[PDB]
Amino acid sequence: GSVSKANVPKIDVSPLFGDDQAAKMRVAQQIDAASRDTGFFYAVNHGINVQRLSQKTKEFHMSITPEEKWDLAIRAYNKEHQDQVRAGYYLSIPGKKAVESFCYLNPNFTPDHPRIQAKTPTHEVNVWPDETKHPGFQDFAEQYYWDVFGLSSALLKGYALALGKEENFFARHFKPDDTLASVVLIRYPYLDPYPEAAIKTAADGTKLSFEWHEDVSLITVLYQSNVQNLQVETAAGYQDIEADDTGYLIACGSYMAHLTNNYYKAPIHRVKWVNAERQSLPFFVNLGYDSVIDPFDPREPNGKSDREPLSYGDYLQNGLVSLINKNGQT
Ligand SMILES: CC(C)[C@@H](NC(=O)[C@H](CS)NC(=O)CCC[C@H](N)C(=O)O)C(=O)O
Ligand SMILES: [Fe+3]
Repeated sequence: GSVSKANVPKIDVSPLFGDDQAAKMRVAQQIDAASRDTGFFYAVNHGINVQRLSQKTKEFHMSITPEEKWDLAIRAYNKEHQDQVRAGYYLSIPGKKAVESFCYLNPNFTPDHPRIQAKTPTHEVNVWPDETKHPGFQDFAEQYYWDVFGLSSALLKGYALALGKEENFFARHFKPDDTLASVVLIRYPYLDPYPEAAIKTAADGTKLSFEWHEDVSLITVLYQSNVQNLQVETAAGYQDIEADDTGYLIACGSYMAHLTNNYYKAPIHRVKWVNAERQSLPFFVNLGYDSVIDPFDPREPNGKSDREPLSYGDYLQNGLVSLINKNGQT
């Protein structure tokens, strides 16, 4: 009853920022190979200062007070905030729930933005702590949104080429003026004693902090500190994903699986319980509310797929609710 380790290749993605088309195809091949195996790879040579990301996130997590958390809380924790379904603070519950997080959306979502004016679901105006109590936090967080947006746009070029498409096949739908992408700054704390109520037990006996799921995204671009915790499901059981706090862990979400007829699966994964202070900082690569990509099937000579096109806004709204229903309010 031992646990094997997943093959998670490290892919130099730097050619995807350049104009060497053959080098980009060689990256795309590596993305294809990983996407057809266990679905995860580490993007290296990504150009983002992840040390600064981790340090600024830690300063925020470790200095925000319970008062500030109520003031930023999403609707699930504060009935006064009916407009915050996505963006805001996700409180821990001492003795019951260890995890806590802060989620923010496209900074271009302002009261002027037409989707906010129209009150379209999944669109919200970000909430932020007091600048003098958290100096430079909002500036860092907004800058990081566009830093990882740029990396994500390059990765989407790699995925498009990997599937035999022109490099903008996905990226053309990934735009700063309407992207529903989100950043979540998750704190997993060290706790002694650790609350038993915050630990789940999987069917195979493994103690978990978060149960199996597929990501609600096109792709997910994830930075985690150096504490091993993630597992990917394979036909022969769950395998450990090695940690690497210098790179980004990349995987497809269920929207990619939908449009490729599962040719690129959304890998099922879960979070092992580990009693260690650590960070989990995902960027969910979401398209626009009206974005639609025609499904295709790489396995078939003509690429035909009879799967219906799915509007991304419908997918996102339904998917986020379903993930809460199935795996709990985070
Ligand atoms: C690394 C992940 C597995 C992380 N969990 C997560 O990020 C989980 C599963 S992918 N994701 C979510 O709950 C979706 C949050 C969506 C966000 N509020 C939004 O409005 O866009 C963890 O560490 O728990
Ligand atoms: Fe996930």
